[PDB]
Amino acid sequence: SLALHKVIMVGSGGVGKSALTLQFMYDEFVEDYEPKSYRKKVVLDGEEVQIDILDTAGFRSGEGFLCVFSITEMESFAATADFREQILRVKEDENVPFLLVGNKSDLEDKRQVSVEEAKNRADQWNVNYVETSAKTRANVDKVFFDLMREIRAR
Ligand SMILES: Nc1nc2c(ncn2[C@@H]2O[C@H](COP(=O)(O)OP(=O)(O)NP(=O)(O)O)[C@@H](O)[C@H]2O)c(=O)[nH]1
Ligand SMILES: [Mg+2]
Ligand SMILES: [Mg+2]
Repeated sequence: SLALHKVIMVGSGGVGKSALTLQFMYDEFVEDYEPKSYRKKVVLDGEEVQIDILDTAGFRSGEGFLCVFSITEMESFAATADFREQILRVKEDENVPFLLVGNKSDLEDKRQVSVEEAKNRADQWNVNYVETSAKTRANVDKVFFDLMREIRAR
């Protein structure tokens, strides 16, 4: 019986929740692909564990949350506040494993949310901010592993 870390993908429509999930799961990225709980056995810091990712459309059983927004849409960034508030209430826990993810970092020329703005919010919530790209793979494994580490340590 291996540890099972339950991760939940949250965020506005189109931010890349599915793309991130599929890149992490199968190392595949197909632009314009609109997809089905995904499971995968991985080694976290020397320990084989199982990660379970719930990729919902833009929640109580979840142990950790990846709060995703697109750096190219400030609207999706603004929306993270509601998602944040909703998670804490439903989960009743204020220190729930949470990570703010700014996806689509490869679309820098279309950025609407600066790194400093996102970081400010992350610091305000006492969580980390990581920018990812399902397309270039940049930091995708990092956000899932980092979140599992959060879950691992309560
Ligand atoms: N260039 C680029 N495109 C991305 C990235 N992540 C996702 N996309 C693209 O953005 C679009 C929406 O991604 P998708 O994963 O479907 O978003 P979602 O958050 O899962 N949408 P929904 O909430 O409706 O389920 C797709 O055409 C996808 O290829 C990224 O990092 N870079
Ligand atoms: Mg999706
Ligand atoms: Mg960059």
